[PDB]
Amino acid sequence: KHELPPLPYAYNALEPFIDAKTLEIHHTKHHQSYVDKLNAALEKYPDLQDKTVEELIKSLNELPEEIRTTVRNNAGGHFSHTLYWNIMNPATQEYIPEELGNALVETFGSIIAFKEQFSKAAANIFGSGWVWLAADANKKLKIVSTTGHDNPLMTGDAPLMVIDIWEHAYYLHYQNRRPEYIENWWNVLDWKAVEERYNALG
Amino acid sequence: KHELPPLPYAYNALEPFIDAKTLEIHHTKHHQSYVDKLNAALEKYPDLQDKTVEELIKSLNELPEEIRTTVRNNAGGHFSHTLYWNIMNPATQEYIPEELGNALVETFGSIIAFKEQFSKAAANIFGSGWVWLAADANKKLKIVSTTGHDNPLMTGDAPLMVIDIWEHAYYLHYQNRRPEYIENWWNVLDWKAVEERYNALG
Ligand SMILES: [Fe+3]
Ligand SMILES: [Fe+3]
Repeated sequence: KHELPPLPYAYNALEPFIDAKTLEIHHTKHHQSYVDKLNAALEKYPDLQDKTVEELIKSLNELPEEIRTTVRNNAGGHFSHTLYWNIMNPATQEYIPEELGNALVETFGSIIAFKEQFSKAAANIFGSGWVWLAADANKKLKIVSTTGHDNPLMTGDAPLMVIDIWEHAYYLHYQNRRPEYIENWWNVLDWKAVEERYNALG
Repeated sequence: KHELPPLPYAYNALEPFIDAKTLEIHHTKHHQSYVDKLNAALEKYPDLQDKTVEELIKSLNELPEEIRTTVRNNAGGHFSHTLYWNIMNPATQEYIPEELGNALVETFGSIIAFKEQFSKAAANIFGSGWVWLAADANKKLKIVSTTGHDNPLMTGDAPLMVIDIWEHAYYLHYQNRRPEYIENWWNVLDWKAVEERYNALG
């Protein structure tokens, strides 16, 4: 049975960039519910309780039709919120590690250029979705926009970082001012965590 | 140039079912934006500036590809928000007009049965979307769920009423408790307006 991972920090630890109430609801209501709903679907097909969230996402078309959609949405949700919590950290002096910084500069023109493109893709999401940094099988980086809780695992890629652009992520403190939310979010991005995932790809 | 119609009632008029702040922002920021965005997409195409939001939606596939998506989304948005404001009114005593009442009973089992199925479809929306009551060429009724600002004009149907299930519609007062928002919304549904649209279909 999958379980809601605790946040690596307190509900009020990302203030003022993300408000405490949101963080608490975002985790204990929105994320919790993806877990609950994933759990209930897999209970009908227990042989799938032994799969990782990621191998579920990558094998959607082999799951029974009955639950395929629930899983795509809810495993997607669980996975995507898990990454989101884990690549944020209480506001720390920005230091980008060399390996990740160099790759960003090589790919986009500079750090600022990547931030701009990422910010812009996030501003341009229509409806509920996410904006990712992701690597392909060959460690090539791209910025990816997705709808719902779809994600790059589905297109055979390795997610490195992501921002939640569902309105629930920012409405209580920013209402419609999503760009202000995106700009604030950079202050709690944990580059160290992003580096870790990058590095692990070898 | 398309314009933002004013609300048919005060910003505080749907309290406590819909809060004033939401109404202000939902209208002056979110709705305004679909208008502004629609206008900007049409700037290069004076031949299309003469068309109604509805004939734009009906002609998506024939529009220039450059703007097809922006129009779908922003005409969709304009149209859908416009109906939404206009099918709400300050909370009064429920009176459902006979023609509409009879059709609902004939189609669903009873009024309560229709409210249940409608409420349920709205509760089960994944992501950003809307739930509609809609009529076909023959005034047969159905409940339709859509994603984004997609809408039943796209399937050749006549929209009668709709509820906005984007999170911005309800997050400030209900946060994650969408069912509570759905339940409260029935109190300000203007059945007379719904009847009027039904009646017009002959
Ligand atoms: Fe979220
Ligand atoms: Fe809306």
